Amino acid sequence: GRHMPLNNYLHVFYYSWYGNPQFDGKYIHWNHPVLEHGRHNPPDDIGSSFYPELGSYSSRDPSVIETHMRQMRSASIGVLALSWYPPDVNDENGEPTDNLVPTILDKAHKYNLKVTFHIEPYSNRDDQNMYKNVKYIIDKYGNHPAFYRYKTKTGNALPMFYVYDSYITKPEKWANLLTTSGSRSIRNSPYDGLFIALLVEEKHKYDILQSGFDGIYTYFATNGFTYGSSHQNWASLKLFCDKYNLIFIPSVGPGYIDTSIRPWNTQNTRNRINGKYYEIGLSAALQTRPSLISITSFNEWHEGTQIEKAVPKRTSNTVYLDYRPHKPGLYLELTRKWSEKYSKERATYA
Ligand code: NI
Repeated sequence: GRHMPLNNYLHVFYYSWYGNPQFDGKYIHWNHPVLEHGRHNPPDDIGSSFYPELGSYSSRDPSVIETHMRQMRSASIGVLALSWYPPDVNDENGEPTDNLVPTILDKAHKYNLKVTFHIEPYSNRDDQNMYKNVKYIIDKYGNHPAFYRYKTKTGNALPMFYVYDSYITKPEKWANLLTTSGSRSIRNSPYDGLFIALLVEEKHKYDILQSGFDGIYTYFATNGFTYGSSHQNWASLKLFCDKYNLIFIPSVGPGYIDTSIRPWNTQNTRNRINGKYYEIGLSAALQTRPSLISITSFNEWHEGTQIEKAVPKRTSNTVYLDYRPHKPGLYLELTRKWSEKYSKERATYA
């Protein structure tokens, strides 16, 4: 772009699992029926610490999706990594979110954005059904003009898959799918792609290599929650990734708070302090000179990691956190500033 340049190397983690009565005949993923002790239910008493400018919205409302794409466009975010479960599983307490992918791709395309996939730890996820599911994703969505591909050092452009909780499956199983020799190898097929493992522990570095993964990411917004999410380890991981031609993708967040659904977890709470926590993380990511940067999150409201517009709100039961004294778009604007800084700086790397 020009006065709105889209950073194609900036990815944001995006969730399509919210529902309300209007569009889904019910409230879905806005509170948690884990607190009977209800007079604590939407649209007023959502479980999230912050309150969305769009209300207790529906991910399938196309005006919502539009708005989301406008907001991501204003942050200069080129790519959303969409949370994905397969359409053939038990997991989702609702209608399968794979149903929305085609709309999300269309709306994404209006605004010149791209969609990549963030594969959730669905039930019995293993190498075998991952093969089926990777095929499904590429067959169904791979030719859509908004489908994301990343250009390798070669020039060869590939689909990307962030695999959340990748450590759950053993390296010998990953290797069946992700090494050339593997019995179910996607290598050199039209199903090939760049698979990015979620690194939690230092130990995982070596497992990840062994497995045949093409990159690593860190996910968690709380600096210090894991070895991977701790900024002080990022230089070291970057070094390791460069040594072995892995794509290092640090994940930066604006803060963290989930005490609504986990009252005991105040240790992992990180106050936003008017954007400074965000800027500290962004800064530490840029310092590694990374090939990509990921943002946790566009709209993970339950973990309090969202950059999506939030508004002040008080009810009889709840006073929500908010972005005062700044505007609901504070994090979109901070993201734009740091995106531009990242475009400029990246153009100078090897
Ligand atoms: Ni313009």
